[PDB]
Amino acid sequence: ENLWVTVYYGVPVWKDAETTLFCASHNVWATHACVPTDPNPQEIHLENVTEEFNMWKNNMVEQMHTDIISLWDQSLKPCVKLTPLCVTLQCTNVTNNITDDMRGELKNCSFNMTTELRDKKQKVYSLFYRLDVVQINNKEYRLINCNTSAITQACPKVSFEPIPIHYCAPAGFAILKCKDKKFNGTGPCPSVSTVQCTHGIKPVVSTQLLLNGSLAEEEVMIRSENITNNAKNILVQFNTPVQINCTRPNNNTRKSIRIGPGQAFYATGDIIGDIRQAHCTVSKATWNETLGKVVKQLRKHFGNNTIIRFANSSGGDLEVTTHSFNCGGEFFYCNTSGLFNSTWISDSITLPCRIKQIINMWQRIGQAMYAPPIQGVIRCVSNITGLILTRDGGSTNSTTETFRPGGGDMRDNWRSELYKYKVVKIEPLGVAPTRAKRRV
Amino acid sequence: VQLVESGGGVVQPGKSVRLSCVVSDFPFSKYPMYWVRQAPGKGLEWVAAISGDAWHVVYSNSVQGRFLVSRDNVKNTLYLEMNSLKIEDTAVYRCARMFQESGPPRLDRWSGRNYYYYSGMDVWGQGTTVTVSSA
Amino acid sequence: AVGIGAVFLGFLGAAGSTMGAASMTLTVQARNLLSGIVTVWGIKQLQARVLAVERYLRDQQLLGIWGCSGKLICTTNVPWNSSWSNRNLSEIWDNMTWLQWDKEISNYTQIIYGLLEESQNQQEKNEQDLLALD
Amino acid sequence: GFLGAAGSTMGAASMTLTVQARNLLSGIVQQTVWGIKQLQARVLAVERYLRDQQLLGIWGCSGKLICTTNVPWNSSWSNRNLSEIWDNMTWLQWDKEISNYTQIIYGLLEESQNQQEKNEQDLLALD
Amino acid sequence: AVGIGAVFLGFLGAAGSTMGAASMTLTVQARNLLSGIVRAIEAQQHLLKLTVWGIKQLQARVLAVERYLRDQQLLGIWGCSGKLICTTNVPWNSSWSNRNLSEIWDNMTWLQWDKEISNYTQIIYGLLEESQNQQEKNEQDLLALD
Amino acid sequence: IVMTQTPLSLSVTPGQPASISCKSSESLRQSNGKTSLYWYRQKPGQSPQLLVFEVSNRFSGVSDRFVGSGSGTDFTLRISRVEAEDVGFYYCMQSKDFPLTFGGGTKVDLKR
Ligand SMILES: *[C@@H]1O[C@H](CO[C@@H]2O[C@@H](C)[C@@H](O)[C@@H](O)[C@@H]2O)[C@@H](O[C@@H]2O[C@H](CO)[C@@H](O[C@@H]3O[C@H](CO[C@H]4O[C@H](CO)[C@@H](O)[C@H](O)[C@@H]4O[C@@H]4O[C@H](CO)[C@@H](O)[C@H](O)[C@H]4NC(C)=O)[C@@H](O)[C@H](O[C@H]4O[C@H](CO)[C@@H](O[C@@H]5O[C@H](CO)[C@@H](O)[C@H](O)[C@H]5NC(C)=O)[C@H](O)[C@@H]4O[C@@H]4O[C@H](CO)[C@@H](O[C@@H]5O[C@H](CO)[C@H](O)[C@H](O)[C@H]5O)[C@H](O)[C@H]4NC(C)=O)[C@@H]3O)[C@H](O)[C@H]2NC(C)=O)[C@H](O)[C@H]1NC(C)=O
Ligand SMILES: *[C@@H]1O[C@H](CO[C@@H]2O[C@@H](C)[C@@H](O)[C@@H](O)[C@@H]2O)[C@@H](O[C@@H]2O[C@H](CO)[C@@H](O[C@@H]3O[C@H](CO[C@H]4O[C@H](CO[C@@H]5O[C@H](CO)[C@@H](O[C@@H]6O[C@H](CO)[C@H](O)[C@H](O)[C@H]6O)[C@H](O)[C@H]5NC(C)=O)[C@@H](O)[C@H](O)[C@@H]4O[C@@H]4O[C@H](CO)[C@@H](O[C@@H]5O[C@H](CO)[C@H](O)[C@H](O)[C@H]5O)[C@H](O)[C@H]4NC(C)=O)[C@@H](O)[C@H](O[C@H]4O[C@H](CO)[C@@H](O)[C@H](O)[C@@H]4O)[C@@H]3O)[C@H](O)[C@H]2NC(C)=O)[C@H](O)[C@H]1NC(C)=O
Ligand SMILES: *[C@@H]1O[C@H](CO)[C@@H](O[C@@H]2O[C@H](CO)[C@@H](O[C@@H]3O[C@H](CO[C@H]4O[C@H](CO)[C@@H](O)[C@H](O)[C@@H]4O)[C@@H](O)[C@H](O[C@H]4O[C@H](CO)[C@@H](O)[C@H](O)[C@@H]4O[C@H]4O[C@H](CO)[C@@H](O)[C@H](O)[C@@H]4O)[C@@H]3O)[C@H](O)[C@H]2NC(C)=O)[C@H](O)[C@H]1NC(C)=O
Ligand SMILES: *[C@@H]1O[C@H](CO)[C@@H](O[C@@H]2O[C@H](CO)[C@@H](O[C@@H]3O[C@H](CO)[C@@H](O)[C@H](O)[C@@H]3O)[C@H](O)[C@H]2NC(C)=O)[C@H](O)[C@H]1NC(C)=O
Ligand SMILES: *[C@@H]1O[C@H](CO)[C@@H](O[C@@H]2O[C@H](CO)[C@@H](O)[C@H](O)[C@H]2NC(C)=O)[C@H](O)[C@H]1NC(C)=O
Ligand SMILES: *[C@@H]1O[C@H](CO)[C@@H](O[C@@H]2O[C@H](CO)[C@@H](O)[C@H](O)[C@H]2NC(C)=O)[C@H](O)[C@H]1NC(C)=O
Ligand SMILES: *[C@@H]1O[C@H](CO)[C@@H](O[C@@H]2O[C@H](CO)[C@@H](O)[C@H](O)[C@H]2NC(C)=O)[C@H](O)[C@H]1NC(C)=O
Ligand SMILES: *[C@@H]1O[C@H](CO)[C@@H](O[C@@H]2O[C@H](CO)[C@@H](O)[C@H](O)[C@H]2NC(C)=O)[C@H](O)[C@H]1NC(C)=O
Ligand SMILES: *[C@@H]1O[C@H](CO)[C@@H](O[C@@H]2O[C@H](CO)[C@@H](O)[C@H](O)[C@H]2NC(C)=O)[C@H](O)[C@H]1NC(C)=O
Ligand SMILES: *[C@@H]1O[C@H](CO)[C@@H](O)[C@H](O)[C@H]1NC(C)=O
Ligand SMILES: *[C@@H]1O[C@H](CO)[C@@H](O)[C@H](O)[C@H]1NC(C)=O
Ligand SMILES: *[C@@H]1O[C@H](CO)[C@@H](O)[C@H](O)[C@H]1NC(C)=O
Ligand SMILES: *[C@@H]1O[C@H](CO)[C@@H](O)[C@H](O)[C@H]1NC(C)=O
Ligand SMILES: *[C@@H]1O[C@H](CO)[C@@H](O)[C@H](O)[C@H]1NC(C)=O
Ligand SMILES: *[C@@H]1O[C@H](CO)[C@@H](O)[C@H](O)[C@H]1NC(C)=O
Ligand SMILES: *[C@@H]1O[C@H](CO)[C@@H](O)[C@H](O)[C@H]1NC(C)=O
Ligand SMILES: *[C@@H]1O[C@H](CO)[C@@H](O)[C@H](O)[C@H]1NC(C)=O
Ligand SMILES: *[C@@H]1O[C@H](CO)[C@@H](O)[C@H](O)[C@H]1NC(C)=O
Ligand SMILES: *[C@@H]1O[C@H](CO)[C@@H](O)[C@H](O)[C@H]1NC(C)=O
Repeated sequence: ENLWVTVYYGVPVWKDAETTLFCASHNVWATHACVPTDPNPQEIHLENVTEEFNMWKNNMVEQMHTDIISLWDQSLKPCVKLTPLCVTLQCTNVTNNITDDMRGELKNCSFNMTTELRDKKQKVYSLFYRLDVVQINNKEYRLINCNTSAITQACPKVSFEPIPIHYCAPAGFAILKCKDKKFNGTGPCPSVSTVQCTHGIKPVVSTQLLLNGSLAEEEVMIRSENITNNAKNILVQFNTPVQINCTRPNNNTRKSIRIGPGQAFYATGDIIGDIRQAHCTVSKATWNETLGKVVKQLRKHFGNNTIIRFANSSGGDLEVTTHSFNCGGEFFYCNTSGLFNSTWISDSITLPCRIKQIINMWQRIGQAMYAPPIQGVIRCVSNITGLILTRDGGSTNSTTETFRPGGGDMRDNWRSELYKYKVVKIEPLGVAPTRAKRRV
Repeated sequence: VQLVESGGGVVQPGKSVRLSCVVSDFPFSKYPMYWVRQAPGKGLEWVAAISGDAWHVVYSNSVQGRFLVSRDNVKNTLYLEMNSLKIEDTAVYRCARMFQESGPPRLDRWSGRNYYYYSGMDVWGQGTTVTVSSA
Repeated sequence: AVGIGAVFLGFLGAAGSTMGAASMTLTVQARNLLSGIVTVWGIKQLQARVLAVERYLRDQQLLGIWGCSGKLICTTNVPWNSSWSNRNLSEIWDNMTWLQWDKEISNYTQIIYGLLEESQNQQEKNEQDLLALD
Repeated sequence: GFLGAAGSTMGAASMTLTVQARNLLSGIVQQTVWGIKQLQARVLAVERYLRDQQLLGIWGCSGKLICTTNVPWNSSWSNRNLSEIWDNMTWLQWDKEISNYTQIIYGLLEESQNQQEKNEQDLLALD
Repeated sequence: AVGIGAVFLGFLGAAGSTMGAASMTLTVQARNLLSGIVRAIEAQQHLLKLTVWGIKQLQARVLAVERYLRDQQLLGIWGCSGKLICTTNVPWNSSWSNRNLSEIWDNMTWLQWDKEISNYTQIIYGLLEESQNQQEKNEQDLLALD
Repeated sequence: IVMTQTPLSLSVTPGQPASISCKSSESLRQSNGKTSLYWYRQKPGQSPQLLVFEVSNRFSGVSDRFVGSGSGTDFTLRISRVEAEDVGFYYCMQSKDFPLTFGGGTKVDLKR
């Protein structure tokens, strides 16, 4: 058994680690200049590979979250601080040629404010939403954030239209990808291929549905962490997308008022004609067929003859109640109690929406942004790919399953696209015995 | 420059022919060639295209399973074959040339995979037409 | 407006093959260790490039201290100790991939490194200067 | 000299490249806003030198500066006769005559390096 | 419940020893030019992007890499790359000392020898570079007659 | 990948500028750094002749009335000094991906 050892080099050995990403390819989503490249990263398919994956463990989601918060902070630096706004507001109601359902929203208020001269004042009046002003004690009301953190403005030269982003890996490392189209979030995958960069990812923000997202390969699938638990959000991924119109029928104006040395402010002008109500409109029967396919997959894991039902929202905060989205560079909050009203045993739909101006953040009370009122008429068409579901408990003899909306944090939204990828550290070195021997 | 499109005729369905296309006045080993198609009273249609060094070939969405094209660099002569014909395949068949001079292939050092590069055309010849008929 | 003309092996294509056969594609990995370039973003670019430099220099130093530097695979004079595995020479080379062998021996690494360093120093260099004089 | 063999024929500047080689065996020897640039400059220098040393070290040519190998030269890349090259052409002209086939030449050298030199060496080691 | 056991040479294990015997721990001594912390540093490697402090860590790492490159490159200029030791062809100048070898190799240590010979430095570097140049390529060009 | 002509056809008169569009269905920014839109015209009973390549770059040996325009969203054309020799069919052509596609048809004539 005269045996000696070889020392090989460049053997294909995997490990696991956490590392730093790598971007690829006036707006402040990406850059004007991220990395120029040969933008066709060729997929490389393997042989005889079975690899364990995992979900709800992704470092990449956390890196994406930190990077997007960092870029969003990078945006709001050079703009204008809005400190002289916390004043008293003498107000009056809006009357002229108004639809009676829109009574209460708009308010005509006026106040005093300084100009670029530090020695005089002026008289400034504009138009505000109901959901942004709060009563102090005619209608002497104060601004909704003046009890708390200060208020800023966004610079008007920057749009909010998202652009796809390709992540890539640094050298010495690699990314893998599951070719099995029937992969629930955890467990092994039997068909693995590698890429040097990923597909395009649109960082799109919404609460309850999913917009402009990816499809599924085959059918409707259902993703959650612990389905035996009732304290887990459930991911929905459709097979066929559904169109949606959402638009602002009103027709907008905007003034521009100097407030300080090198500082100006954007106030709202007047509106031609009527005062209407923004809303959304979808199909009807495709919704019914979609929920039929959903409950077909739902009976595969719960009691099939257990009653499958939908509830409304269970209340709580205004944020997770409505449906946030960003059509036209503006933020719409939609009263969506209509779509979740059905029971199940074993063409146009109207949904009114509301708009805010002072916009919190992901989950921070340290900032406040005031978007300028966009002049004109805004229309938006988008797709719908996914949904977010919750579930109660109390297993009282397996009856009456009722579901509700959800969708708190955006990390679930960024696992919705990133449910496949995994990062691998490469070990080139390695040894093995042999029958040879070094010679003098 | 000299470029002819020979080969008119008329046939019933179920035949097999051979087509020719004579070139001159360019260094033939460098260029790619196409095959376009013009229906009577209609617009244009792309069919097939051979590589520069005569090793790569693509077809249209229709005849994948019918045709065959080959290049003779020695005689500077194109040979096309169209088999198992249909009467509704009657159109104008032309033998035209890409404008831009392509070059050598590229070999990436990432899983090899030699790549080629194409672009559109500049020169069309006169043309020819074979009407696949019945009687 | 492209075509595909594949000739050579894939990057890590041979990973699902057997060790004695997949030993012949070792070039491609070291061919593809230090490329990919072929505000905050440039910061993490330089971060990544520095990390790649550090790992490559670490492994070349580990090559250089041994007497198996510069070239590819080589030999030594350390006889095998059977306290680590006890196969009969066919089950490894014909019946085992690389991830399997890596999970088999991932506790004995540092001892093998140290003993190769020991035999590389001892009786090789002082012995050389013994041979460099009558 | 530092790049002294510029306006010469390849066959003409074929003997005194060793003095060039010793003179090109230097660069780090004989030693805020701007410091960021200095850091990036050092990074670029390190990356280029390591690129060159890697590409030397993969082949069998990583000792001396000229060497031989086991690849027959294919006539598809060029077609010029030998004296025509060595007595009637500079380096830049040869560069523009070869700068499309370079990667294939690299890959052929790599495969010639791996095959029939190490596993063949491994079979030669067994007595 | 942690118990310790068998031993090895170790880091700096022969700095107070006889040079002829201490000449054999060069491996473990020379391993740690690029390490010494061979441990979850990667998280602070990641998130220190918006400060001067990770910039200074970057300074430190790049400087250490350059020092290793300076040493290995200067050895690479001589024809002794990829080795631990090498003999050469410069005859020793006996002006520099006339001690017998039996005192240096038996009753002298390294820092003593450092404090002894610390002025003859660049002369030795130049002579080694000369013999690695003169007839190491010139007569090697004359040895290239095949 | 599909592509449409915009508008269909038009009868024109001399002493007038011209502009003919061709709406894309994608954006074809090549990795070489441009977009693959070519124009070429034919005449009845005759062969086509190349109009303009490189989006905005007149072909060799062509009068100065012919240039190109547009980016990956949609494209146009630019012809001044309408002359009776400038009649026939004008086609826009994709040369990015297989299979290729073509412009439909632009009937161009005088006015009676
Ligand atoms: C290598 O590779 C490369 C590439 O690759 C690269 O790199 C690598 C690395 C990788 O990466 C890849 O990827 C890349 O890509 C190559 O390159 C190549 O080259 C070539 C050359 O050979 C070329 O080709 C050319 O092309 C042209 C066009 O294009 C150009 O232009 C444009 C504008 O200007 C631009 O854009 C472009 O770019 C180009 O440019 C250029 O580019 C380049 C590149 O980079 C650079 O470098 C430069 O610099 C530039 N320049 C400038 C100035 O800009 C075309 O056009 C051409 O064609 C033409 O020409 C030819 C020559 O001359 C001709 O032929 C002729 O013909 C005649 C007849 O008779 C005869 O006589 C003679 O003999 C001949 N010759 C010969 C030689 O053959 C042809 O034909 C043409 O001509 C023309 O034709 C026409 C027809 O039509 C005509 O027209 C006419 O006219 C008349 C009067 O006028 C009437 O009007 C009629 O109607 C019409 O039609 C005309 O006339 C003519 N002309 C005259 C003058 O006459 C050429 O071909 C290409 O391009 C390239 N590529 C690319 C991609 O680009 C290379 O090669 C390789 N290799 C090495 C070694 O290096
Ligand atoms: C030096 O150098 C040179 C050069 O190189 C080059 O360059 C460089 C720069 C680079 O780039 C590289 O890469 C290159 O290569 C060299 O040369 C070379 O060599 C080699 C060898 O040596 C070669 O290889 C070869 O290959 C071949 C190919 O083949 C193809 O084809 C075939 C068929 O054939 C055909 O047939 C037909 C019937 O007859 C015909 O037709 C006809 O024709 C006539 C005349 O022409 C007349 O016209 C009549 O009329 C008609 O009908 C034709 O023509 C022909 N063609 C030809 C071309 O020939 C087949 O079978 C095969 O398979 C192939 O195929 C192909 O494939 C490809 C690939 O796959 C394909 O592609 C495709 O595509 C699609 C679309 O996209 C997709 O992509 C897919 O995926 C793909 O796949 C195509 O399509 C096809 N085509 C056809 C047509 O088919 C082969 O074959 C061969 O093999 C052979 O032999 C063997 C022996 O063992 C046997 O086994 C087999 O079986 C066979 O037989 C070989 O492999 C190459 O090629 C060359 N190149 C060139 C360019 O050419 C040299 O070598 C150097 N030197 C040294 C010393 O080395
Ligand atoms: C899911 O994904 C879909 C697909 O992208 C996405 O839909 C797209 O949404 C965007 C956002 O609204 C739409 O883009 C806008 O389109 C309007 C309409 O103009 C187009 O159509 C007219 C038709 O007559 C054409 O004439 C015109 O040229 C356009 O092609 C534009 O008006 C918008 O442009 C304004 O915003 C830009 C960004 O700031 C400005 O750069 C631009 O100049 C315009 O702003 C100007 O407004 C004032 C008027 O000129 C001026 O005074 C200002 O100073 C300022 O300059 C914008 O391009 C796009 O059409 C949608 N696409 C489809 C297919 O529906 C969804 O939005 C997405 N989902 C979510 C939630 O985002
Ligand atoms: C818009 O949001 C409301 C908020 O819950 C949805 O519920 C509707 O709320 C109104 C109150 O403005 C209800 O009208 C009356 O409410 C009182 C107290 O809530 C009660 O006595 C009765 O419910 C009475 O009808 C209305 O009924 C209620 N409707 C439902 C279905 O809950 C409303 O549905 C949302 N609309 C849309 C289109 O999303
Ligand atoms: C804006 O400035 C005016 C100017 O002083 C202030 O309103 C005055 O209030 C005092 C005290 O009640 C009265 O005596 C004056 O007659 C008011 N003048 C006017 C023009 O209203 C106050 O600081 C601000 N008023 C409002 C409505 O914002
Ligand atoms: C700052 O003031 C606002 C009111 O302007 C406070 O909002 C209160 O919100 C609760 C709901 O949680 C209501 O029940 C109260 O009626 C609101 N207050 C008033 C005066 O209407 C807000 O909580 C205050 N925050 C802090 C930190 O003081
Ligand atoms: C309502 O919308 C129309 C068009 O969408 C606006 O009409 C513009 O009006 C200005 C001045 O009144 C003109 O200079 C433009 O040429 C008009 N554009 C068009 C397309 O007709 C109108 O101003 C809008 N009204 C409000 C209050 O926003
Ligand atoms: C979701 O729907 C339910 C039921 O339609 C709404 O519940 C209302 O709750 C209040 C207070 O508990 C009752 O006074 C109302 O009578 C209920 N409505 C009805 C029609 O009975 C709930 O408000 C809806 N939530 C949202 C956000 O739309
Ligand atoms: C050893 O080094 C000494 C000092 O560098 C050399 O002494 C010099 O010798 C030359 C002639 O050999 C004289 O011209 C110099 O004046 C001497 N230097 C001094 C400071 O006086 C000595 O030659 C060297 N020995 C060998 C063998 O190289
Ligand atoms: C997907 O869900 C099923 C049912 O809950 C369960 O097996 C597991 O969570 C996932 N599947 C696999 C194979 O791991
Ligand atoms: C999570 O899953 C386990 C195993 O199915 C189950 O016992 C437990 O009740 C679940 N729910 C939790 C921990 O809330
Ligand atoms: C949305 O509105 C536009 C304009 O009326 C229309 O073309 C489109 O079909 C609408 N979509 C739906 C789903 O109603
Ligand atoms: C429910 O019923 C369907 C058919 O009625 C059957 O295929 C399925 O196995 C049943 N599932 C359960 C959980 O009872
Ligand atoms: C909600 O459902 C109830 C019964 O299921 C029905 O009476 C009511 O009209 C529904 N409301 C909407 C908005 O669909
Ligand atoms: C290895 O040797 C043992 C005894 O020496 C024998 O029993 C066994 O079958 C052998 N296995 C192989 C794979 O040769
Ligand atoms: C060799 O070169 C001469 C000129 O130096 C040329 O005439 C001859 O054709 C060449 N022959 C070959 C075989 O390349
Ligand atoms: C000095 O070190 C040597 C070996 O390192 C040892 O033998 C000797 O005892 C030490 N000296 C003293 C005084 O301990
Ligand atoms: C070296 O040893 C010889 C032999 O005994 C002696 O003559 C000489 O003086 C010694 N020199 C020194 C420096 O010890
Ligand atoms: C060193 O040790 C040797 C032998 O013990 C002795 O002869 C010599 O004098 C010592 N050196 C000194 C400086 O004492």
